[PDB]
Formats: sequence, structure tokens, C-alpha cells
Amino acid sequence: MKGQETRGFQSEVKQLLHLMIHSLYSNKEIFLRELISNASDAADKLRFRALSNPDLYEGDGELRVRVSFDKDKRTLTISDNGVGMTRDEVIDHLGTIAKSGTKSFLESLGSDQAKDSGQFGVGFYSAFIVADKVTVRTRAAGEKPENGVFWESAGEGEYTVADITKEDRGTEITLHLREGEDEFLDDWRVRSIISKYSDHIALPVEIEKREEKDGETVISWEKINKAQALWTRNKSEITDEEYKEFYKHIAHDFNDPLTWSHNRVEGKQEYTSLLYIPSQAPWDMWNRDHKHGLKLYVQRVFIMDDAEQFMPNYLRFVRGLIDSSDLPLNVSREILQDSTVTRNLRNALTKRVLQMLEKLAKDDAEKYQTFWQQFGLVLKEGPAEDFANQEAIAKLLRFASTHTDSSAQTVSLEDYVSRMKEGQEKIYYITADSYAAAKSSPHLELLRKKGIEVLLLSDRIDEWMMNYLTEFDGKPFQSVSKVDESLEKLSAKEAEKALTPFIDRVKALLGERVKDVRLTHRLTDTPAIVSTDADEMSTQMAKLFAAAGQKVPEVKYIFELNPDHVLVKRAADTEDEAKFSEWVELLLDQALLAERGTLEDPNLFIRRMNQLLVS
Amino acid sequence: MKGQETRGFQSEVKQLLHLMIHSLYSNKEIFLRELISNASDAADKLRFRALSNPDLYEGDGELRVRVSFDKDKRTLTISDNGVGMTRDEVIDHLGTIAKSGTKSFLESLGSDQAKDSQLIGQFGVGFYSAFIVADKVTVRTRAAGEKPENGVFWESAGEGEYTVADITKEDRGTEITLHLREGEDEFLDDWRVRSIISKYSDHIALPVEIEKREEKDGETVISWEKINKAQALWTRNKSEITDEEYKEFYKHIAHDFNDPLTWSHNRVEGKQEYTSLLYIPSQAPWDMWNRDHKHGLKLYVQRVFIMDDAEQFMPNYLRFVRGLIDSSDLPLNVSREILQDSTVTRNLRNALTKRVLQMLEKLAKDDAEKYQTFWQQFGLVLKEGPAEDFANQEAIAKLLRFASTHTDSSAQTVSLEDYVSRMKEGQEKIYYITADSYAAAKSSPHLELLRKKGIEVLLLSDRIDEWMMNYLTEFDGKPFQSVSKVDESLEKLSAKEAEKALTPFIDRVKALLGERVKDVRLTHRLTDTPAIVSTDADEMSTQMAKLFAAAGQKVPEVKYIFELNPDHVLVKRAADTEDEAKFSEWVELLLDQALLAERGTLEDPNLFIRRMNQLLVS
Ligand SMILES: Nc1ncnc2c1ncn2[C@@H]1O[C@@H](COP(=O)(O)OP(=O)(O)O)[C@@H](O)[C@H]1O
Ligand SMILES: Nc1ncnc2c1ncn2[C@@H]1O[C@@H](COP(=O)(O)OP(=O)(O)O)[C@@H](O)[C@H]1O
Repeated sequence: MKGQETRGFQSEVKQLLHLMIHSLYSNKEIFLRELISNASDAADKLRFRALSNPDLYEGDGELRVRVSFDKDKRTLTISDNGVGMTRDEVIDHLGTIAKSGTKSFLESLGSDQAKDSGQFGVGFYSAFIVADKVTVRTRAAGEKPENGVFWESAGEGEYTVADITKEDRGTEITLHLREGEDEFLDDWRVRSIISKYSDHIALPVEIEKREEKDGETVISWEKINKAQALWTRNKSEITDEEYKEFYKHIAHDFNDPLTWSHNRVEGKQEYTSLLYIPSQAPWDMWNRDHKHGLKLYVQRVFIMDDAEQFMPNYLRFVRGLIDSSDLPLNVSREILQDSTVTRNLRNALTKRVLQMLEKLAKDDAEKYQTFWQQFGLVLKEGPAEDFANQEAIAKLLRFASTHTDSSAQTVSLEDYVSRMKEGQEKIYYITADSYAAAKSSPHLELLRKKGIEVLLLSDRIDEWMMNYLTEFDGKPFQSVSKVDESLEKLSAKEAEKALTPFIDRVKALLGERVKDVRLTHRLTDTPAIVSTDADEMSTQMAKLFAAAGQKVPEVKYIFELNPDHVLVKRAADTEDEAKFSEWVELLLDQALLAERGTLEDPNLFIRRMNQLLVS
Repeated sequence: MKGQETRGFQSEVKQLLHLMIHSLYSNKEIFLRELISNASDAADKLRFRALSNPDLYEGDGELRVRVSFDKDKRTLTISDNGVGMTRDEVIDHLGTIAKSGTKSFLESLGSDQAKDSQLIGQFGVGFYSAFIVADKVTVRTRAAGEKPENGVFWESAGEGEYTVADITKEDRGTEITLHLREGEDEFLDDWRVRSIISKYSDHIALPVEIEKREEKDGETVISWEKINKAQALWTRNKSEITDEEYKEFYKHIAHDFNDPLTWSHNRVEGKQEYTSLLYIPSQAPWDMWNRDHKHGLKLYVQRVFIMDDAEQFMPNYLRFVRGLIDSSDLPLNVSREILQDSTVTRNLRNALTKRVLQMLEKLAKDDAEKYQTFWQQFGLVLKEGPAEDFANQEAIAKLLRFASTHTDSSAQTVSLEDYVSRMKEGQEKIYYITADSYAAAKSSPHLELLRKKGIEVLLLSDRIDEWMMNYLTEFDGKPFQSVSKVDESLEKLSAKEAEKALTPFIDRVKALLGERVKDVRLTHRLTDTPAIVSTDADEMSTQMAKLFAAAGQKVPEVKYIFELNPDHVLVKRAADTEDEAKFSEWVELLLDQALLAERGTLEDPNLFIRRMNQLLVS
């Protein structure tokens, strides 16, 4: 009680209050609606101020208003851990009364309504309709605990204000009840009153429950809005069917979910989250910015159907709903996109989703396959679009490769390294327009012969993904379509040779069309085969430019020939200039079609071969 | 004045009105705001009722409220072609007074406010405001739909008694004639009235027109002048705007910075009523090919903004069209939902689609240079049209453009007209090839004969073409046929000297292959291609199969018809060889050879090659 002060006005102010407050005499019970409300606005206000300077919570997350009693000293004590008032605030609000109150009262005065008639609303001072001493202790978030404020009043023209201390933020309204009004010590009656409000109110209202049992008299706090909330009953009450049914409902889909993660986070930010992974990518999947899924609730209340915001694009299949508290109701997409809390909440959830997937892949690779069937093409965005997890994503990735004679893709990157052979340092992949070309490329035949596992990438986004996905578990990625100096020496030497003459003859004949001509011990039954390395525009990269419809960039190709194949030698020998020309030409076109895939003239190659057969 | 009747309900009602109406005495001018408003709600109400039963307009589109005078009989006549009242309506509204008026007046009564001073300028009376400056209000009105004889008359002195009578007026709406009071000559000044009304007109919903006369050209004219002018670059008619002005505009309302290739800006009076301005961009933006999101059309209502961007007034195959349409008589407050419930949408859409297509046709008459740039940018979209909007499949197909034999540039510039134009005598059909790429098209086996005789063939290389054709059936009397399907029309179409017949050969291939090819034949598709494979017979065509492939379903079985060229080396040379293994190798090489040239993306270039390998090795 330091710095005490009585501010203590007069005359028929003393009277005026014994007027208005008494006007409410018909529906006294109002004073609850009014006080409970104030406690709401308190919290939500604090919530909002905590979108920013995070430490405004001082740790304690749960915001609640608690109604307690004393059938002894006959007190009814409403208290909230809201934002609370400072000293000035106190004296300027509690100090005065209710601007809207007096106002609508005054302009009401003297009208038939006014004179001959419960129609009204005073404010905070409503309390004095059932109290004869209102005693406020409070301290406002942020302020050192010593900056508390005391406010007693008789509900006349004079109140007392004093600096106190309380090591626990919020507002403690202690009503000293009047003779007669014992009706408001019935924790029931209070309950039943407040219940009508609590479906507009913004806050947990907890009521003191003194129930005696075991001989020992316990006091619980009973939240009077239990909340019909299938994402509230913890993971040990719910049926797998219950979950399934739920997702069904809030998805307008009717297949079962493949899996779900439903958790509850206390602490920094505070929220109950439930997420599903569907089994059937809907229609909209690959259209529009419209991403749906996440329903955002605030305080077990509905805000918006659907924010794409708490989900990164490469998981825009995730359905479900997150239910925040400590996110201020009234929030909307804009407001979120201005706060940081969004950034954080997003990231956390992304973790939760990825985990949920990892586990699905441990526990039911049957179902999980069905997942990757449905969504893999989306998850393959991930690596380009959230480096912070490029690991825990890549694991989730799945591929088709050499050691699997099936279009379907089921190869884990783990499953790759696992059955890697001793000494093998790199992870090899081919990138073609189609599974076909992949499985059956010239670049394949050696590795496929030695048995080495090659990866079969047939989706256009792959030619994208790789550029970012660099290296898994210590083993970097390399591509068969790019002849390296590592495989350049993999066993083959007993009796060498040299077939220079016509290779310089091919070099001369072609000119700049191919950047180089060589032999290569890529001893596939394939005669000729064309590559490009040297940090130049790779072949599918070109096709990618084609596919986004820009000028297909020039390819610097490296013609390679197979010294151990019929047609290689047989053309190599012929000494007719016209015939030979026809032959090396047939060989190149042959290799081209096998690389550039969609050969921009299958006829032309054919026609050259036609003549080579005709004449 | 048929069926006349004087009703009145009395007492200190006669007095009560000389109370409230007189409460407004401070700001008499109010009676304008009030009447003008009523005329607004009138129109907009009618507008809304005309989202449905279309004929509610009786033709006449422009909705306006007109203030006229008479410095003679001292009348001020406000009139609207709004929705108007029926008889019951009259007696139930005009008949009584003002519910909100009396109400807020009553609960006001006896309070300090009420008592003192000119606070009496608080208790807002309604229609009856008129009697604050009138001493005789005379209403003639008839409500949309009702036969013109169901008009209603309503005179009143502004006491407790009004007269109502059935009259007739062959012109919908509400005619409020105020008989002005001694003193209040202030409201015959067409100016003062104007200047008053101007403050309102920025919330009002309607054209307010004032009677503006001048003895000019010797003669005294009466022009109706509108109060607001509207800063509206789509209002000044086509004879008051700069090509730069237009260009700048599109730029702005597109967030694009290239110039438009063309525009159509017109004004429709009549059934539905609206000023439309549309542009054809020069650069298809990013979003072009993937969004449940069209943009472009900005919908204004009464020179007011409604929504940025509707996709209901444009069909998909023109979703590049940018611009804005400005309806009147589309009821403001309308939104996508409401439109998609009305029919007016259906109609408005269709009309615009016409206007767009026309705008294009003309572009193709008057600057084929630019138009090419158009088709470069948007053709792939316009090629949806034929499958989408049968009602114009003509005026679309003309706009279509292709590459064909009688050019050898990848670029496509051939009008269908340009095709038939240089068709040869007797040639009845229009031929096309459908390949994965310009290459294959230009250089297909099916080509070489037609290309030799000189006959123009169409080179379709985009995947949607294999779609479009199925619907685009026949242009200007000449049906479409495809080279990839050997018909019995070209089957008989030059220099045939020595003739005979092979049979051991053809039947030996038939036996060797079995069911793999449905038939084996010769064909005078004579040219430097040996073997070539087709199918006809109303069976699954080749690209149709590829289309199933491309939507990723089980690639349906193709019933192929092997054909051979009796006049080519390799044809004969394999034909003669009598070794069973060698010959097998040869007919096999011939088939694989033809396959790759049809099925294009040959699902094993190696396999064909390997067969040829052996045919060269051993
Ligand atoms: N539990 C509370 N926590 C923080 N401020 C409160 C609390 N209860 C009342 N207040 C403050 O007092 C109110 C304003 O005072 P006033 O305008 O005089 O009307 P009244 O005091 O009746 O609500 C609220 O606006 C709020 O700022
Ligand atoms: N020009 C008008 N056209 C159609 N109805 C009108 C017109 N002017 C007044 N009304 C009708 O009369 C009004 C209702 O009457 P009422 O409730 O007694 O108040 P007031 O007559 O003063 O507007 C409007 O709601 C409207 O329906």
C-alpha cells in the first residue's frame, strides 16, 4: 500500500451512481456478463500484443478467467491472467465509470421508455449492483511485478488507488457481496448464468468446484465450455474409425486417410494440431494457387476454412486442421502474413508432417507406396523448396532403378546405398523422357552389365530436382549421360590398338556439328553413342527449356564410337567417300535419336539408312 | 381518372403531419435527397427483377430519373422509369407515411434533445418530406409488367386524406408532381436544384437528368443534362480517343507494358445495355496455361466498379481477351454467384464472344503482320474453340491457321481459305497429317505421293490438333480427310507401263506374320519409301492411340495394314530371296522400318536396328 491516494468527488455523483447502477436492478446478474467480457478483451488484447514482443507471456501460456468464492467473508472473486491495467489505466477507467453507459442513459432520460419501465447497460460499475465493496488488484504485462495497482471503492463518488505488488500478471476483481444477495455464492447459479454467455465469450471461464469425497474436500477448476472437439480428446480415447470418419467429413472426400498425426503443443506457441495424408489426390491438385486443407481454429473457435500459409507447396496435399490459442482471434490471412508467428508455426508443422510420413514408411510401406503413387510428383518439389530438411525429404523420396524390372518405383535411396558394391563411391542416375528410354539407353548397357545400380528418372521435374539434391549420405550424385573420368577406366586391357585415320576423317567430314569425336570402351552392343560433359548445357536441361517453350539452347555434343562392334569397323573400312559419308551419317543420326529422344525427324535418319540399303 | 376514391384517416393526424413534416423545416432541401433516392431504389429494384424475366424492360434500356419544372403553374416534376408501384403498393406506402420517421420521432419525444432548438432537424420523415415545400403532391405511376391501364393516381394535400384512382400511362415508372408553395420559388431554379442534387449524386445509384433549355439557333431547345459526367475512358465514343490513349489504357488495366494488338470498343443500346471495351494482348502472360483462374474482364455496373475479373463473360477458348465491360441494368450488388443464377449472364457472354471473334476476323483482314504475332501467341488456345462453341465453328475455323506442304518453314501461316483457294480442279477433300512434331509431319511416308503430285496437305504437329479435327469436320463444303488413313478416293489416283501380279510374295508375308498385321497389300503410293503401314476401316487411328497413351491409359490395340511399294529396290530385293531365314529377316526389317515412321516414338529403335544389323552382318 505505497503511495496511497483517495480521489473522491462529490455531490449527486454520489447520488447519480445510486441511480444508474440501480437502474440495472431488474437484471443484476448482468454484472457477470460484463466482468467476464472484460476478462476476455483482456486476454485477446494480450494475445495480440504478443504477436509481437514474444516474451509478453512471461512463459505462462494458458489464458483463463477464474471465478472463485468465499462463503465465509462472502466474496465473489473473478480473476484473469489477461493483459491487466497499469496505474493510469486504472484511474482513467475504473476511476470514472462508463462513457457509453452514462451517455445512452442521459439521452434516454425523460422519454416514456425511460420513465415507465431493464433496458440498459452500465459497465464495470455494474458490480456495485450486488457488491458494496469492489476491490481490484492488478498488474499489466511487461511491467515489473511491483508496478501493481490497488483499487477499492464503495461505489460512491470516491475510490482509493495504491501501488501494490503481485508476482502474477492479470486482474483480480474481488466483490464484497451485499446482505441479501447470497444467491451469488451458489457456484451452480453462477455457472448456469455464465453458460448462456460462454458461446459468445472469447475465453476459458473456469468455476471453482468444491466437491467433497474420500473424506477429503477437493477444489477443482471446471471449464464450463468443455468444447465438442474431436481434436481435443487426447490420442488415448479415439477410434481409428473415429479419426477416419473425421478426415472424411472435413475433406468432403470419402476414401480413408492413409495416416494422421494428432498432437498437442504446450510452451512457446500453443496449439493442438491434427493432420491427414489423403489417399487420392483430388481434381484441383495441379491447378491454381488455391491450396485448401488446413482449417485454422482459434481457441476451439472457427476462423477460416483453409490457409495455404501453414503449409509449404511441396506438402499441399496435407489435409486437416490446426487449433491455436495465443493466436489472437480476429486474425486473418493478412495479419498472419505480417506476423512472424506464421513463419514459425508453418515450419513446425512442416516438421510434423514430414515425421508423420517417415513413420508411415516404417510401418506400412504397402500403403505408403499408394501415397507415393498419388503424391510423389509433388514431394519432388521439396528438395528445391526447403533446404532445411533436404535430408528427411530425400529419404521419403522413391525411384525406379535398374535392379527392378517394373515401371513402378519402389527404390529407397537407402535401398540404393545398402546394395552398393565395395568401392562404389557415386550414385548414378539417367534422365529420360520416359521409363522406356531410361531402362533402354546406350549409357546403360555397361553399368547394367557389371550389375551396378542406376537410377531411372522419367519425370520432367527430376531434371530439376537433381540440380539441388546433390549428395545423399556422403555419396554424391552423378549421371550416366555424362561420361566421367571415374568410370572412364572401369577391367579392360590385354591388347590395345589405334584407329585414328577415319576418326580424323569423321572429324573433318562433320566439322563443328559435333564438338569432338572419340572411341570409348562403353562396350555395349550399341555402335555409336553421343554425349556432352565439360559443364555444358546438358541434354535434358535443353529439353527442359524446350518444355517451358524457350529457344532450345545449342547442345555441344561429343560423338563416341565403339571399336569392337561390326558396324563401327565396317563403316570404318569403306573407302568410298559417298558411301562412307552415308555410313558415319547413319551412325550419328542413330545415336541422336537415342539421346534427343523425340527425334525431330525419325524419317531423316531412316532415309539415310534407306539409301545405305538401296544403293 | 376511373374508379376515383378519397380515403382519409383523421384526427390530430391532420395535425401530426403539420408536425413532423414541419420538423424538417430547417433543411427543406432534403425532400430532393429523399425523392431522388426513392427513384434509385426503383431502378435497381427493377434491374434486379430483370436478372430474371427478361422482358421486364419492355425494351427500353436506359434507366434515369428526370427533374423538370414549370415556372408557369409552378410545378417541380421528378420522374423515373424505375419499377414503379401497383395500386396496393401505393395505398400502403404513399397511403400511410414513414415507419422509421414516426418511430425515431416517438422514442425521441420528451427528451432534452427533442425539446430545444433546431434539433428538430433530427427526425427523418420520408416521402412525405415533399409536403414541406409542396401543398399538393400528385403521383402518377405504373409498375413493370402490369398492363398500361393498371396505372395509379395519388393526389394529396398532405393532411390526413389522399385520393387514389386507376389511370393509364403507356410508359413505365413513377411521376411525382409537386405543386410548390407560395414563397418557395427557390425550387424552380434549375441551377439551385442541380447544385443541391450534385452533393448526393456521388452516393446515388442512378442517372439524375435535369431539364436544361436554351433559346439557341433562333429556337428554344430542351436538352436533358446528366448531373455527373463520369471520368470514363470507355465513355467518350470512338470519335474522341487516341490510338495511344487506348494503348496506354490497356497497359494500365493489364499490368502489362507491351501494346495491344487490337481492340474493340462499342456501345449497345436496346435489350441489355452496356459499353464494352476489349483488348487482344501481344504476349500471353505466365498464368496462361495453368489455373482455375481466368482474369481479364473487369465488370463495371453503372460506371461503377464491381469486381476485378469474371470468367463468365468469356469462354475458355478466348481467355486471353483482356479489357472491361460496363453494364447498366445489371443490378449493382451483383456478384459471380448471382450472375451464375441469372440468364443475362448466358446472353451477355455469348454477345461478347461474337464481338471478340469479329475483332479478330478484322485483325486478319487489316494487318496480317500483327495477326501472325497473335496466332504465334494464342493459337494453341483458339484451337480449343472448335470443340467448345459449335455455334461459331465457322467464324472460328477461318481464324485458324496451319502449316502445310506448300511451305517449308516451321512457322504456320496457311488460312483454310488459302487452302481451298489453291485447291486443284476436281480435288474434293482437305487432307492433313497428324504427327508428334513438324519434322515427322513434313517428312512422313504418307506424304510423298501427294507432295509429288503437288497436292496441298496440312501439317498438324500440336497434340490438341488430334483433338480438334474430330469436331472440325468440314470447311466450306469440303470435308476433312487424313493422309494417315488410306482411302478409296486416293486409292486409284500415274505413269503405269509394264504390269503384272505378285502373289507368292504377298501371301508368304501374310502367312509369316499372321495376326500381327491385319492385312498386307501393294500400293501405288510410289516414292523413295519401300514399306509403309496404315489403318482405316473406322478403327482406332494411330494418334488417337497416342492420345490414350498421353492421358496415360492402356494404349489401345492398333489394327495395322502393311503396305509395300512394288517399284522400289528393297521391296523387290527382299521379295525375291528364297532363303526362309534371310527373307524373314528382310520382311521384318521392312515392317519395323514402317512402324518407327508411324508410331513415331518407336518403343525400341534398337530392335529395328538390331534386325537390320543381322541383315548386314550375316
Ligand atoms: N479485467 C480487466 N483487465 C484490463 N482492463 C479492464 C479490465 N476490466 C475493465 N478494464 C478496462 O476498463 C474498461 C474501460 O473503462 P470505462 O470506459 O470507464 O468503462 P468500464 O470501466 O465500465 O468498462 C475497459 O475498456 C478496459 O480497458
Ligand atoms: N418512386 C418510387 N417507386 C416505387 N416505390 C416508391 C417510390 N417512392 C416511394 N416508394 C415506396 O414507398 C416507400 C415505403 O413507404 P413508407 O414505408 O411509408 O415510407 P416512405 O413512403 O416515406 O418512403 C418505399 O419503400 C417504396 O417501396
